Amino acid sequence: GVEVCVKAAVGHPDTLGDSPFSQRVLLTLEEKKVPYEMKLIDVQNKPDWFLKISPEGKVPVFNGGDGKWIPDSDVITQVIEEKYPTPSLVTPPEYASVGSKIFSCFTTFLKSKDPNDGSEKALLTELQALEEHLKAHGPFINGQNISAADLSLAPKLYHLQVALEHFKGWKIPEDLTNVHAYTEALFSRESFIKTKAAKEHLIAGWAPKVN
Ligand SMILES: N[C@@H](CCC(=O)N[C@@H](CS)C(=O)NCC(=O)O)C(=O)O
Ligand SMILES: [Ca+2]
Repeated sequence: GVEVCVKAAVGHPDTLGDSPFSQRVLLTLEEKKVPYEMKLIDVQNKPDWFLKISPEGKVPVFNGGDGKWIPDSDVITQVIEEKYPTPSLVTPPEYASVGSKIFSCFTTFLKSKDPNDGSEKALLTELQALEEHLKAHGPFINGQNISAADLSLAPKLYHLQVALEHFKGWKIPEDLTNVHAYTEALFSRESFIKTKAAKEHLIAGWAPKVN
C-alpha cells in the first residue's frame, strides 16, 4: 500500500498544506491513478511515529509498499515513474531544466523590499524564457502529453501567482499569453484542484517570511 507524508497547513493539522515538492508527488500519484494514503504532518508538532521513519523531519516522504520511507521529490517521482510506467511522465532530458530558475527568482522578488534591485527583472527574464519554450513546444513542457516537468513546475507557479498578487499586487504580464494559457490549464486540472493548498493557507505560510 502506497503512502505519503506531507506538510499540513500552518495552524490546521488536518488540512492540506502548501509544499510545492509534496504537491509534485501528490500530482504524480493522482495523474498516474495510483491509490494512496496521505498522512498530514504538522511540521511544528511532528508526531514521534513520523520522526522514527523520517529522523530529520523531512517531508514529503514516500512509502511505495517496499518497507521503507524515501525523501526528495526528485527521487520520489522517479521511483513512481519506474513502478507505474503508464501514463508515461518522462520528460526528455533536453527540456528538464525548462522553468528551472522561476521559483528561486520568485522567492527573491517576493522577499525583496527594494523595488529597484533587479529581482523583478530577473524573474521576468525566466518567465519570458518559459513563454518562448511553450510557444515553440507547447501546450505542455513536452508538447501534447503532460509529463514530470509540468508536475514539478505548476506547483511553483501557483505559489508565484498567489503570493505575488497578494503581497505585492504583481501579476505575470498579460503579454506572456502562452504562460497564462499554461497556468490556467494546469491549475484547473482535477489533480491540481485536489492537491493544492487553499490560497489563504499558502498566504499564511509565506507571511512570516515576507515580513
Ligand atoms: N525564504 C525561504 C522561505 C522558507 C523555505 O524554506 N521554503 C519556502 C518555499 S517552499 C517556504 O516554505 N515558503 C512558505 C510556504 O511555502 O508556505 C525561501 O525563499 O525559500
Ligand atoms: Ca483557494
